[PDB]
Amino acid sequence: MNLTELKNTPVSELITLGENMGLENLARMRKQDIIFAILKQHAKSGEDIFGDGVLEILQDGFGFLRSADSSYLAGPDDIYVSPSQIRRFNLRTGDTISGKIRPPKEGERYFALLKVNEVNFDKPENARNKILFENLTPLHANSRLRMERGNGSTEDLTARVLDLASPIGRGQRGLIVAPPKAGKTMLLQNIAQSIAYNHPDCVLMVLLIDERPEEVTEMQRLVKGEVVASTFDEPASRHVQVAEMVIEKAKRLVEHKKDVIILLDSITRLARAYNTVVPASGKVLTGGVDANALHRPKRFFGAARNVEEGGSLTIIATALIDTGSKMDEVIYEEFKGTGNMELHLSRKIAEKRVFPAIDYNRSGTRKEELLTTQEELQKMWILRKIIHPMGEIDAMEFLINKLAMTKTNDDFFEMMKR
Amino acid sequence: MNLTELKNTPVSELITLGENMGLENLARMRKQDIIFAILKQHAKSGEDIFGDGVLEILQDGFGFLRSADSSYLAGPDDIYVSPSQIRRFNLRTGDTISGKIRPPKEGERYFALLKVNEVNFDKPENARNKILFENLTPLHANSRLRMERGNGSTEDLTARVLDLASPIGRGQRGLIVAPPKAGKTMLLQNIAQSIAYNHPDCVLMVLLIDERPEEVTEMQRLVKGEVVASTFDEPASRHVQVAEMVIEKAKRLVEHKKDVIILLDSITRLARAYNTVVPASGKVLTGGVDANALHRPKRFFGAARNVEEGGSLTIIATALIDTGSKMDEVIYEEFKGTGNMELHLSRKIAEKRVFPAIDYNRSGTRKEELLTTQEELQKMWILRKIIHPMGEIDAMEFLINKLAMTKTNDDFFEMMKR
Amino acid sequence: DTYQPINCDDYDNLELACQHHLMLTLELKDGEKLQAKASDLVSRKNVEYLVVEAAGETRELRLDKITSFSHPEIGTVVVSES
Amino acid sequence: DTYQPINCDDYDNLELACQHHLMLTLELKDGEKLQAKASDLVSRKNVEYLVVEAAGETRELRLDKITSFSHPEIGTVVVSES
Repeated sequence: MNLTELKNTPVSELITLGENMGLENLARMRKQDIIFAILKQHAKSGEDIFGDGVLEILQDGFGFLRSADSSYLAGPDDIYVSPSQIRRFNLRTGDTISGKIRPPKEGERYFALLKVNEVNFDKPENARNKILFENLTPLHANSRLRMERGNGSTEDLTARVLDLASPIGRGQRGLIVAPPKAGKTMLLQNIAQSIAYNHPDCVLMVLLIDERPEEVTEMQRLVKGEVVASTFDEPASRHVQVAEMVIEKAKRLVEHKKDVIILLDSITRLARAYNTVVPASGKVLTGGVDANALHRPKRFFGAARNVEEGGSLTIIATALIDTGSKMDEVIYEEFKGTGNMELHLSRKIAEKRVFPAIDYNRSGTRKEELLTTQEELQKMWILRKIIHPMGEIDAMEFLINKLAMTKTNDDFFEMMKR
Repeated sequence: MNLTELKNTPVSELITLGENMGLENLARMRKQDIIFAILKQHAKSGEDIFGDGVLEILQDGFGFLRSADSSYLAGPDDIYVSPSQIRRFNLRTGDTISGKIRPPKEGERYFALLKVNEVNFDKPENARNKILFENLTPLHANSRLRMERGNGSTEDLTARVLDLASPIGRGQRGLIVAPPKAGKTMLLQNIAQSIAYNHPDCVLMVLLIDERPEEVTEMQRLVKGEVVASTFDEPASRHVQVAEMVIEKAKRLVEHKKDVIILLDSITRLARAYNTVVPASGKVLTGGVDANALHRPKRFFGAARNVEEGGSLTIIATALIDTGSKMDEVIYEEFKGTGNMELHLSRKIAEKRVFPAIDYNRSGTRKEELLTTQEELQKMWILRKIIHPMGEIDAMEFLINKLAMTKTNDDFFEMMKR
Repeated sequence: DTYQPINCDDYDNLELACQHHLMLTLELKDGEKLQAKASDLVSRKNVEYLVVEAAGETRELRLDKITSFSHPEIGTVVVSES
Repeated sequence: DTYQPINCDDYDNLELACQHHLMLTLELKDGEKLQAKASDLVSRKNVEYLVVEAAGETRELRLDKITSFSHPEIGTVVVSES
């Protein structure tokens, strides 16, 4: 039986499946324990078992394959990879290994890999000849990711407004600055819908850190890609682990000339988590933020690039401001001028119940001429001149009213001309 | 009659009870001696005796069926349960077990379980195949808990204000921000009474941490539901062990499709208690609070969820702010955005003897659409559209009189229009 | 018929005797005294089962089919009939 | 002629043998039995290779050509056909 489909099976069905095999008292233990118990019984029959996951190499030398279903959480169902296999096939952390599995033997508490037949969705002998991510050449974004869907729906207004303000291209390093109640979550969900609809080829990953347990559930329901999250009740080390697994997995896919998009929520919480784990260096900034603590999030955020060869890595990370914490202000200060794209949400517009609460004047992108055509860019400049005198609340109300009556951005530009 | 009946029997009644049953001696002042003699006499005569309690599994391997009336405090009367019975019926910490009780043998310092009859108010056969709490999928609170008594009394005024300011739904993870002098205790009493009045079906539970014994006595008289508390004189380990007992029992009931409501006072003290018991990991945040210490309270707070299958857990906790200690405030900011519902209390409003001293401008829930109806949503939308432009202290004065002249919030909404 | 759970006292003693790996005398309806050995209790579908490996036939018998049992090492224990 | 990689369990045992430098009993597909001391595992042109020496034989042979091996302290291991 395939392991990946076993984890996707609901726990209630596993109990029915487990009791059919004859296992007992499996209804009072966690789902990961149930999966491990079921596999051992099926392994006794001698049948082959197939598993897959994302490799994580511990400091000792051995590695574990962890599934994205449980957000790469350590558990009994994880597959042990011997240090010899990590050298037999040149494997780095984040590689997706698929192959046969064998039951644990005496002294072994985990399942073990048996025969690798797929690495990074490719043959094992072809995945050892891929140039490392660090050796690739960064470039400015030049391929446009169009959020507009064109269906004329009300939810499509957020995508259309986003295109006018801050165009997003492959390899962009975006940064969404949001006050606490500006509807940040709805903005991210709308972006994910556009990505999954307009660009089905791009690999979409959503990373949530210090998120409420109920918020994690809704994301997995309405996001067509892959959602990995760590709830706020987990240790700060767990927040670091999930972030490391996501970025390393994204890098491996880019080495195979794939477009990977990561929607991070939020860079502030991720930086705060690194502040706890990283040992003190003696230079403490205001708010208790260690100087070396911010180095790791910069590595995560700085990986967003447009590779000169095939493939790209897009990272759109939200930031939290005026939350009442001095630590948040310091973190946002260090990330102020590091992103190619900045999108500002305004609390004042959110108070008037006008969505999206986007501050048009303070939001834009660098080198936007590369993303868009000459004719479209010229029209965009005309719109900015009109918006510039108006205030933040006035501009958004004016913008949506002139945008609702048109079903496409191109039609809106033609109407605005006359 | 049971061990619970004998324990809570009045002193005059038990003396009369012993005389008519033919007790050898009635001059034993300690109630522990007389109950032991009666139980032994019943046991040796062949009469069956039953008892009930809440299970607590110790790290040694065995457990003790603690009693909720004594706030789960250890005592010689706690029923002992062998580890064999725990593994036989797959018992977990927090399960309530009622059944036949065996008198102690030679060398047994506590009564030992004889036969289990009911587990979690259910037969043991059907209570050992319930899906674990961790496997349940969280959801947003959709069905709400109306707290409006609808009687017109001045006590209903506080409940009506809370209903408008922040609706409460089963599965909500609420927070109550309160300065030291803001009438926190009276607000908590009103909510507990309102829940019992409006929703007797939902299981009510109140937990008080680091509270004076006088407050504990009045809470038990007022609140109809079970009240468990720990006095300030007790050590910090008592606070830790009483909180885990409450949450563990709540989880077991939720697995039986039972809505459980927990009122916490206060989360700051509970977080403080965990700080002084957990070992230091070498990384200490500002204010002398260990970073790893806050992991345990977040586990307690993060358990509040609405279960898709059935049942829910609603935790409403009070966070103390500006108590003069910087430890309290740094703990509070760690719970800043971890709750669906928040409620602020203003010190200056309490100064003018205006109650409840809630801050309407800084109170509400994250998703009121699920809890409230469409017509109510607009009425609340209009009402907050009026309060927000003006101040907050005069807002409470505006609120109290307007609700006073009317009978029900529905009547209040229509009279505001036109 | 309907199955009934045994008390805690005999259940602990029965497991302890099996855990101690000592043969215990068992009697049936015919009254025969046999120093049989019980390995462990297997519970399937909330029904307890017992197997005796002393004779090698390892028959799976219910826990309600034993009248009484005793141990020469410790005091005799009588299973409650109701 | 296409190389078929061996199972991960077999590779680990051989590498453990190579690190320990033990006198394994190697027999090939044709059945040629010989006792040599394992030295190291190498790969050339995406083909795994094993170098084993017996009285300075230092011969080189493919992994898939090996059918089974055994040691007094390590149980006999039979490689999978695929």
